[PDB]
Amino acid sequence: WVVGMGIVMSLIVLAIVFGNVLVITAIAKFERLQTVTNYFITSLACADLVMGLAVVPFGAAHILMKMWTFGNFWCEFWTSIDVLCVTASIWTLCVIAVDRYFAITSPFKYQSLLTKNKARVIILMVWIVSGLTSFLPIQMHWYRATHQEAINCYAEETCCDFFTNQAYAIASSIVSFYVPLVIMVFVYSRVFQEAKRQLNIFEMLRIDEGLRLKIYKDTEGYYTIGIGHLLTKSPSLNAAKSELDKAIGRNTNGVITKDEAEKLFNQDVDAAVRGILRNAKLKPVYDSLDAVRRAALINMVFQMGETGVAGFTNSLRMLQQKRWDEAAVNLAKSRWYNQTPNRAKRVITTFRTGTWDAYKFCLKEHKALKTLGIIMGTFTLCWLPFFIVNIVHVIQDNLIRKEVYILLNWIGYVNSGFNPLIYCRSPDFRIAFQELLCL
Ligand SMILES: CC(C)CCC[C@@H](C)[C@H]1CC[C@H]2[C@H]3CC=C4C[C@@H](O)CC[C@]4(C)[C@H]3CC[C@]12C
Ligand SMILES: CC(C)CCC[C@@H](C)[C@H]1CC[C@H]2[C@H]3CC=C4C[C@@H](O)CC[C@]4(C)[C@H]3CC[C@]12C
Ligand SMILES: CCCCCCCC/C=C/CCCCCCCC(=O)OC[C@@H](O)CO
Ligand SMILES: CCCCCCCC/C=C\CCCCCCCC(=O)OC[C@@H](O)CO
Ligand SMILES: Cc1ccc(OC[C@@H](O)[C@H](C)NC(C)C)c2c1CCC2
Repeated sequence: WVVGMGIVMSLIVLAIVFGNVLVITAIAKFERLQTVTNYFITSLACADLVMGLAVVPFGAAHILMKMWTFGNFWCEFWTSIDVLCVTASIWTLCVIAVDRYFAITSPFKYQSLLTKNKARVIILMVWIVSGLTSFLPIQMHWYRATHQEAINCYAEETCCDFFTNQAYAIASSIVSFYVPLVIMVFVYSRVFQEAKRQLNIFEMLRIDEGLRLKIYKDTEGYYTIGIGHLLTKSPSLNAAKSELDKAIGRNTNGVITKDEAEKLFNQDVDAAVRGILRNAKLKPVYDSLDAVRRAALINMVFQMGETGVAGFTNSLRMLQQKRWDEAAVNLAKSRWYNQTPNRAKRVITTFRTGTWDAYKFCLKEHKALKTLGIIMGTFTLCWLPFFIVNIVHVIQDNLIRKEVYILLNWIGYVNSGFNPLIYCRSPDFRIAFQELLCL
């Protein structure tokens, strides 16, 4: 039996040390990844590497030998490192949560206000103040119980069980774990409530149309560029480049920069907007509508044009009478729905509900924020049960088996391995692991 547990614990160390050295490396080697956010991810990663190299392995021998075969000085140091890694890991997570907040309520949506050099200072501090609070109590012995079982364990060098007093237990938990946890969950629930709130026409058309900086063919077969900017219906590729160079104002050779796709895009959206106000059949509907349904209208006119969207004679009349569901059935009865299936579905849903729900997590910068959520969410699942139990042991010390304590603690330990897997959501990371691994 015990041989079976050794493999598990051995396998587990390897994954933490493989997985995280890989994350640290990626970020260290590929400029594309050197960002404020991924600098904190490095801070997390290291926490886990120290967890995997210096904590988990000795925890593992502790169990199987049923004793502490490593001496007093280490035991003390081993426990202070253990605390350090969890303390630093929640505070980093919390600090990411606050960074993404200030980033998303700025007009530089999605970018950190922090510069790189400031990113490093925060991290140093988070580690120093984590370090002092994690090492001092343990070394200065402020953590020590005064009952017979505990004073006996402190003397025995083969004994290294985590006996502490309750003023240490409750204080440290709160300042080290509950405080930053509660702020993380609270602040980062607001980051989602903002991603959704600040969805607008531009991001919606960005999700629906995508982005291509070369010349390509839409489903009709016509020549398009940018965020769905149409150039010419004629099947002549030079006619495409003819209109492009015209539309930009330079020699282009069938290729354009992002600071030109965006300024074409903003003329196409203004074009669509002026079309709705110019056209008699559309204008009166558009004024009845709220901001979110108005976006759904502009989307349509982007795709078909004023003429075409005016043709939906029934659907428009209903929309104006706020009869959302009926009119959503008409728009399903359309050449439009048939040709482009998904785009239609998402647009109609917006008319239907008056909410951005169909574009939940569709934008790339929002998928980036979901991934960040999971890293947080998973910490909370993996460590919280243990930290509640550590606190329900202080109110009635006769209530939870040491076998339960060790299990729940090791769920903590096993959380260090999950962050790297979760990063294989990001393409930026998925490619970085690949070059590194030599796949
Ligand atoms: C294992 C125990 C005893 C000691 C480990 C703590 C120290 C040495 C480690 C853990 C995390 C580390 C790093 C985390 C990320 C940044 C990013 C980089 O661009 C500057 C270095 C910097 C700021 C590091 C500073 C040193 C650091 C704080
Ligand atoms: C007691 C045991 C577990 C020791 C563990 C120490 C390891 C994990 C620490 C000590 C110093 C650390 C860091 C030193 C400088 C930074 C610069 C940064 O931009 C990339 C990561 C990098 C290079 C870190 C990698 C992890 C690191 C090497
Ligand atoms: C449990 C199953 C999961 C897998 C466990 C496998 C075994 C453990 C590996 C040891 C850690 C160190 C290995 C990580 C080093 C990778 C990076 C490096 O080799 O990349 C070089 C680069 O400069 C080129 O582009
Ligand atoms: C990859 C992460 C780290 C891996 C590192 C693994 C090192 C150990 C090697 C195998 C067993 C050694 C041989 C066993 C020799 C004596 C066994 C003894 O009888 O064990 C008593 C005890 O376990 C009763 O409770
Ligand atoms: C601030 C803090 C940080 C981490 C904590 O537990 C980590 C857990 O691996 C413990 C150390 N392992 C024992 C079995 C030794 C705890 C605190 C407060 C007390 C419990």
